[PDB]
Amino acid sequence: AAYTLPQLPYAYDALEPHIDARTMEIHHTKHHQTYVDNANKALEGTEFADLPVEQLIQQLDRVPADKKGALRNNAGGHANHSMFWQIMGQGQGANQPSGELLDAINSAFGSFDAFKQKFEDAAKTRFGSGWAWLVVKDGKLDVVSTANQDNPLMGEAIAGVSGTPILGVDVWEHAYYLNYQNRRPDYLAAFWNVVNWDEVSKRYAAAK
Amino acid sequence: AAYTLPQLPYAYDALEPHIDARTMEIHHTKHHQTYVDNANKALEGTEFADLPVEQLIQQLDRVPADKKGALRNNAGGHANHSMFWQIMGQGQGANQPSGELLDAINSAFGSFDAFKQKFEDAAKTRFGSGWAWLVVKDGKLDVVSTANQDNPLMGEAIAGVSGTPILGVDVWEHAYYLNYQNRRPDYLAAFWNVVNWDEVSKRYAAAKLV
Ligand SMILES: [Mn+2]
Ligand SMILES: [Mn+2]
Repeated sequence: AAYTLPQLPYAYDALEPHIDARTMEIHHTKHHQTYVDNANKALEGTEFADLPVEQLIQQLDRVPADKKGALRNNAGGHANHSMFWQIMGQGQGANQPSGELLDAINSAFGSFDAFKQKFEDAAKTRFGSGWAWLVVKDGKLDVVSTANQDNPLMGEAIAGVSGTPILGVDVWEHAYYLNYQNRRPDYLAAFWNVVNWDEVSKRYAAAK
Repeated sequence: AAYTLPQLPYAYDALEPHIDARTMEIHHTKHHQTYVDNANKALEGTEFADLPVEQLIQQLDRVPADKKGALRNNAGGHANHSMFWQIMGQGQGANQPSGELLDAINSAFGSFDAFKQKFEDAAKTRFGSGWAWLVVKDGKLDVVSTANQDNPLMGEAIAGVSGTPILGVDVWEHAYYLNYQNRRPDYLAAFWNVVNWDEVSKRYAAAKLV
């Protein structure tokens, strides 16, 4: 079918203690796997099966109406997670961006420290399941969030927000409950340790 | 302030193995506590602080607009969880209802087994955080679900569904991840073991009053 589960760029325990191996394993091999399987089933009937996922989710307006929900959720699931594994890494940096990106950040947010707050807040104040994102939007950076597996690539009409994600954090409870339980903020603070800013800079460039 | 955290009807470990003690504890003393605290902060400015929570959530259309979301989420949170603790119990029944309620269930769903499937599916197919409910609606029972801390008492306009809940299961991942991780269906199947059907009957009776 269209989609398969990407292999991770690192081992299930590469991100310890920030994220636990068990969680990485379940998250990847079950949660992501299902988004993939279920998207594949949706794409069954359709003209859309050979599209790149990140293209597919920009065309939910074009797909069969009675598939739209299923694809939004599961194609969304797949796109969101495929990104997430790639913007994390072992042994990064204290870790921060530099270059064109650090400059972008400074202009849009004031500083990296300021950006980190604005990001953590979008993430904290996201109620129920969702994601928080750093997007490029008209060449300028902004921070935003989405419900469930919604992505800014799906446009304002569908996701409530818009822009191109270059960084995202899963704040579905499955992403952090085993290690941090209710302590979402503890999870968010640990996150910064494992961001791969090389990859995020990589995408700043593209998205420009 | 308006609200406080209710005490549970049973010990944190009363529902083992179906739900683990640690989860009950965090679920009650953190998750619910926050819904209570946050609701109290919202109610601060307002004419609505002395309402019963289950009345308050039926008047979100009446409250200040800029408080509406905070209250839907947090008063919702508080109402949902206050109910949830009360419809579970230790050492129930194989556990099932009887009386006026078993009849009601038979007429609306065909049988208890059938009802359990309809309920398990509403719960399973609920995407992201939310709840599954057994509601009374025009005297007839139905099964429905809601996003996040939405409750059918908020009406169709806000919750997407309507009716009076007499049973609900939390399918926020916080409710089951420690014990079941991704296995929501395993969680749902265990739940039937700790339903208190006496309390659910009790509500059927009340909710029948128009
Ligand atoms: Mn996830
Ligand atoms: Mn809960």
